[PDB]
Amino acid sequence: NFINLYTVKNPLKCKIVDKINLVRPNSPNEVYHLEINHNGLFKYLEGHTCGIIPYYRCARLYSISSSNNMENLSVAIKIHKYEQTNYGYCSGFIKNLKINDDIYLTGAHGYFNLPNDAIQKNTNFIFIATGTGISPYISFLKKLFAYSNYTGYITIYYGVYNEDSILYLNELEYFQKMYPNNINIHYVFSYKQNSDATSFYVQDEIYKRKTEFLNLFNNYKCELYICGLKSIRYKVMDILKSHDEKKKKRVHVEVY
Amino acid sequence: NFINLYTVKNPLKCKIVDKINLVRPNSPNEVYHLEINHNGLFKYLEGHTCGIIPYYRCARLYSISSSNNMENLSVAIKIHKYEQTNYGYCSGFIKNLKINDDIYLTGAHGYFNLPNDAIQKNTNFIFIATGTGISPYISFLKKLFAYSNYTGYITIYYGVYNEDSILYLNELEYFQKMYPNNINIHYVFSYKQNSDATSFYVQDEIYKRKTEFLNLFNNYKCELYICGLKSIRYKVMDILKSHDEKKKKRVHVEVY
Ligand SMILES: Cc1cc2nc3c(=O)[nH]c(=O)nc-3n(C[C@H](O)[C@H](O)[C@H](O)COP(=O)(O)OP(=O)(O)OC[C@H]3O[C@@H](n4cnc5c(N)ncnc54)[C@H](O)[C@@H]3O)c2cc1C
Ligand SMILES: Cc1cc2nc3c(=O)[nH]c(=O)nc-3n(C[C@H](O)[C@H](O)[C@H](O)COP(=O)(O)OP(=O)(O)OC[C@H]3O[C@@H](n4cnc5c(N)ncnc54)[C@H](O)[C@@H]3O)c2cc1C
Repeated sequence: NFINLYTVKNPLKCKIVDKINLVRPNSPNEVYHLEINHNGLFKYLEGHTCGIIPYYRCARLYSISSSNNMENLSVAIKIHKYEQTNYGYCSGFIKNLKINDDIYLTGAHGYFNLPNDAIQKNTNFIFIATGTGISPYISFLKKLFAYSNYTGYITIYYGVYNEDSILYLNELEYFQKMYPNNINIHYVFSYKQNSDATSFYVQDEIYKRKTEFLNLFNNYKCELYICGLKSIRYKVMDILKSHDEKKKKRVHVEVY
Repeated sequence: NFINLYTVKNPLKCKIVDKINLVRPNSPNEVYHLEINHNGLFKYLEGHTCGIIPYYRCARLYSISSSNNMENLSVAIKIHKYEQTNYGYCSGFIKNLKINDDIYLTGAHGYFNLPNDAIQKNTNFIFIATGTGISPYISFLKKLFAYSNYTGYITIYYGVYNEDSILYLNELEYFQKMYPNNINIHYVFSYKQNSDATSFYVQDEIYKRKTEFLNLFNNYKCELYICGLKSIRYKVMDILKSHDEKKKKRVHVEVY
């Protein structure tokens, strides 16, 4: 419906209003929050991605971390070094972007959305994420909490290098303090810059909490979301497989 | 030296002479060997990759599986489904390619090469690969064996879905039967289409053969190569880390 309204042949011209570092000084990562002005012209549901065309033409996708009723949209971008120091194609472009610079978007893209009944049915959720995979969850929280008549339970597993590497820490803390009876967040730190290692640490933590995890999934009929690390998918699916199924209708995946 | 002689602005126009399926019928993968005629104009060392521009403009890299003194060059391409059934960008283009069709190349790219002294010093090798990561090793074997005065020892660990998924099986069997005192090949089958799972099976096998593996690496001063799976790197490095170092000069990596 909003899908591929803007493409590489007709991209949506936008403006950068804000560019802020998302990590604290002890993080080895370099990550930027981008505040993008689209004049209310970019159309999306929470969970969608947008394509950025560097140097506007080969677009890269980024999960939108803002919600629908926010004027601007937002995005969280890790700076990739080094190209397989040196910079990745879109990373180098983002690195040198300044506020008020033009930026061209394609989209919306993807199907990593909430079920349409979410607020009415009070659906329960498990969100699993590593690194920038938190983005779509922040946008889910803003929508679900009407950021207020959603009374379901949400559990988040989030793996990162260390404390200072937690993206959107402010939003997460806000939501947990604000709705302590609806939100439980389990942080996992790896202290390994390698992503395959990080997904071991997250699998291990779900492992250690297998009892609550399976209680939530089987008994509370959770919708389970996995994002965005490639090496996180199988390792989590392996905990459900080795214990539990046509649903298999509540697993949602967006990895890269 | 041969690096980026051809780029996206000035690509090398070539012709497809052969396109053959590399896997046998019991393989779930779809993979094509491509025989490319470059009129001796494309310059490369063994271990290099070449960029293919689909629809000639966003290029993808493919390890060259032929050797220098072969008239044509060759490449092995897995068909990626489905885009994150549907097809990946370059995959769809390769899928519909016919013999004698024009194809445009950039390169050469990369640094996954043999040490220049290889044949003189009789350097020993460990090659680790999954799926299409065998490509550069096939080209190493052709060069090293002058495909004949190389008398070093080579050990290969190669993980794939099943027997019918072994790429370049003919070449591998040729080289092992031909030089039984120089080549040892350890096949690993996962029966899992997921790549993270496959890398577990390969780690497990190196595990089981830790004694020979570490004997070859430490005592025979092997040059160690890892290709090409992303999830294979850490898992193998973890076997060297947990047991052993400024060399750390013999580890070579090309993953994706
Ligand atoms: C659905 C989705 C959502 C995403 N959301 C986010 C997000 O919210 N935040 C975020 O930071 N990232 C996100 N990503 C990933 C994002 O697109 C990365 O920024 C991007 O993948 C890296 O692009 P780059 O230009 O920085 O690096 P690139 O230049 O693309 O290089 C990165 C890697 O791609 C491979 N590569 C490089 N060149 C080639 C080539 N020529 N051919 C084949 N392979 C090559 C190499 O492995 C290299 O290490 C998302 C990805 C997807 C699919
Ligand atoms: C050094 C090197 C050597 C390689 N050698 C080989 C080889 O010998 N044989 C071989 O088969 N492959 C090889 N590859 C990988 C090869 O480039 C793949 O064919 C390619 O990565 C997939 O391209 P595609 O167009 O088929 O799929 P794509 O359309 O690129 O999609 C593949 C994946 O990229 C991500 N993606 C898709 N769209 C976007 C987007 N807009 N933004 C960000 N991410 C996106 C998704 O995760 C998707 O699943 C090599 C890669 C490298 C880096």
